Parts: sequence; C-alpha cells; structure tokens
Amino acid sequence: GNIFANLFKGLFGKKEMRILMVGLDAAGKTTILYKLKLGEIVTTIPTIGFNVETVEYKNISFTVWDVGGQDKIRPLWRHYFQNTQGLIFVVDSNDRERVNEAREELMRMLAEDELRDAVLLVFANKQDLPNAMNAAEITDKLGLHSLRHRNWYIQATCATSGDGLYEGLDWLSNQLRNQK
Amino acid sequence: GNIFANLFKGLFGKKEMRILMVGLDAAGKTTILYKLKLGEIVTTIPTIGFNVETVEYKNISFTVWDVGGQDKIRPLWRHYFQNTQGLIFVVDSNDRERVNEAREELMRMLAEDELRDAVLLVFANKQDLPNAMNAAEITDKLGLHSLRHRNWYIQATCATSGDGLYEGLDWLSNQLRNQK
Ligand SMILES: Nc1nc2c(ncn2[C@@H]2O[C@H](COP(=O)(O)OP(=O)(O)O)[C@@H](O)[C@H]2O)c(=O)[nH]1
Ligand SMILES: Nc1nc2c(ncn2[C@@H]2O[C@H](COP(=O)(O)OP(=O)(O)O)[C@@H](O)[C@H]2O)c(=O)[nH]1
Ligand SMILES: [Mg+2]
Ligand SMILES: [Mg+2]
Repeated sequence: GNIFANLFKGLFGKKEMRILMVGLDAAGKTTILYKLKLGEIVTTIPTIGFNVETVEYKNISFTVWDVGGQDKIRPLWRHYFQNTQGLIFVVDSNDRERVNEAREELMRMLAEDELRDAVLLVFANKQDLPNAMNAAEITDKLGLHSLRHRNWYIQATCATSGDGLYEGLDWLSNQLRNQK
Repeated sequence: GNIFANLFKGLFGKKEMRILMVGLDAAGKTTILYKLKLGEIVTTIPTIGFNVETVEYKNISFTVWDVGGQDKIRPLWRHYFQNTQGLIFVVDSNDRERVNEAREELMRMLAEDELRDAVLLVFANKQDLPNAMNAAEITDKLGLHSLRHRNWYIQATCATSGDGLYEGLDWLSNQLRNQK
C-alpha cells in the first residue's frame, strides 16, 4: 500500500474529496480497503442500521457501505455524494444469482443527481473463484455498454491476492487528475 | 465513554487485557461497541476471511469477530484467547432459528483451555422487538445452568437505545476487579 500512496499523493491539493466504494455485501469491499494500506479502517454508524467504513488519507477518503434492499431506510447518503468525484462499485463475479440486483443498485446510484460527474470504476472481484464470470459478462450483465455520457472502466480483481487493484486505481487516479 | 469509561478504570496500568465479544452475525456487536464511546472501531483482517474489530481503551482492548463460519476453532483464535479475561457473547433474541447454533458456538468456545478462567457475560440483545426471547428463555435455549466452574451473568439489552449495557458491564467490570 505504498504503490497506492503514489497515486493519490498528487491529488493532495487539500480540497477534501471522497471516493465511494459500494456494492452488495460480501463483494469484497473491506478486504480491498485493507490491502490499500492507506490508513486504519474505522467504523461509524451515522444512523441506526447504517454502518460506514472510512479510510482517510490526507485530503482523500474512501467511504464504503453495503447496498441492496435499502436498512431502516435513510439516505443521508446524499450528504456523502456531495464531494464524490470517484465511485467504485465492487461486484462478486462468482455470484450469478444476485448479479442482476447489483445492476439495480448500480443504476439507482447513477440515477443520482450529485453523482452525475463522478467517474465509475467497477471491480469484477473474486476472479480466483472457479465459477467467476469474466469481465466481459460482468459488463454485459451490468449494462455498462449502455452508459453513454459517463466515464467508466471495469477491472477484474482478486482482492485477497491483490490482483487488479493497482491497475484499476491507476486508471481512476488518472481521470480525477486529468479533469479538475 | 464517560460513564462507561469509569467502570474500566481500576483494570489499568501494565496488565494489557482483552475482552472478547463474539457471537453470530447481526447480533449487534459493532452497535454495542459504537455505543461504548471508548474509541474508534478499527477493523483488521489478520488472515483471509477473518475480520476483527478493536477498540483500545488504554490497556483494555475490546475484540470482536463473528462466529458460526462454514464450520471452524482457528489456531489464530487461541492466540487471541491468551489475554482474554472477560468474554461477552451477544445473542439476537429475536432470531429464534439460529439460537441453538448460538448455543454450540458458545459451547465450543468455553471448551478451550485458554478460556477456562474467563468470566462469561451473555447480552441477550434486541429485546425491543415483539417476538424477542426474554432472558429466561435464552438462559434456557443456551443452557446457562449446565455450566459448572464458570462465572456467568445474563443481561437483556437493546444495543440501539444502549439499554442494559451498563449493568452487564458493571457486573463484568467487578468480576475482573474485585474477584479476579
Ligand atoms: N475467492 C475470493 N474471495 C474474496 C475476495 N475478496 C473478498 N473475499 C472474501 O469475501 C468475503 C467478504 O469480504 P468483505 O471484504 O468482508 O466483504 P464486504 O465488505 O461485505 O463486501 C470475505 O470472506 C473475503 O475474504 C476475492 O477476490 N476472491
Ligand atoms: N431492533 C434492534 N436491532 C439491533 C439492536 N442492536 C443491533 N441491531 C441491529 O442488528 C443489525 C446488526 O448490528 P451489528 O452491530 O452490525 O451486528 P454484528 O456486529 O454483526 O454483530 C443492525 O441493523 C443493527 O442496527 C437492537 O438492540 N434492536
Ligand atoms: Mg464491509
Ligand atoms: Mg460487525
């Protein structure tokens, strides 16, 4: 997680940004945070049934929560979407079953108005698993090629080995830097 | 935090103790930990698949992980078992289908020679739901009475109102101070 500090120690212009990482639960999001080695994973429960994990590195901060079948139900999600310039959606590639439901939660967030210019990175995760759908059918199943007017990218990962996180985050780091 | 800080005040100095707090998933452990207000909830993952939440209050550390995994007492658990003085088991009182499974996981834990000297506090959590089993039924379905040569106490709680937490920890904090 030093090669990971080298991507984000350039954005470090102190305006205070947020990268969102979300997905159905058991996708691999906490594992991916832990591998980046950018700081402590610290949990808060802003309201009941809303567990938020956050690694803060410099002015930058990753923010993770599960989606799918929305808690008690509350989105102060929107006070989170504010300063969001990157959105990562982690998907369990092995899970052909709830695959169409991640589609839904993906589409619900993109339909969100404060995430109009946020860049999208999809991690098709659990690639080491034998049934794991390849990136090509994750894209198919997520309807990603129907996204006109959004800057997006799908990256095959295995968060336990760490395979794919640099490359996906390298890209993501590009777009944020390259614009504003 | 404040009130809860002062219970854990005579256990201080050099001793470097651990209170384990385990139980099935969705029992209410991160919720309880967040209520304590003793420090930030830091997650680590010391090995594949094994998330562990920790709140250090000085020399007192609260360690959390879910039990019931599919099947397993890990070599790594038993290293945690070494400086565990107290052990909190948290039961979703409304979860009637998995309480027996709650029983074996706890029966499994107490069979560990590293834990033989540990004070057991069962929080019978989620006592605000209509269908919740009360402390009397729980004591039953876990069989707290068959327990010889162990110091135990069962305390009905509501993690989200924070109700019940003080008295179970009042008691536990004494068992580690005045006895022990
Ligand atoms: N085979 C395989 N398992 C993974 C991978 N990433 C995460 N896992 C496992 O998936 C489970 C859920 O991970 P976790 O980070 O806690 O999930 P989340 O926060 O619910 O999405 C844990 O058992 C992880 O070890 C992966 O790429 N490959
Ligand atoms: N109704 C009710 N639910 C609770 C209570 N305490 C915890 N929960 C909920 O049960 C779910 C799991 O809580 P959590 O702290 O994350 O679980 P654990 O860490 O997996 O043991 C969440 O929706 C919590 O809000 C309670 O006392 N009453
Ligand atoms: Mg998580
Ligand atoms: Mg938890």
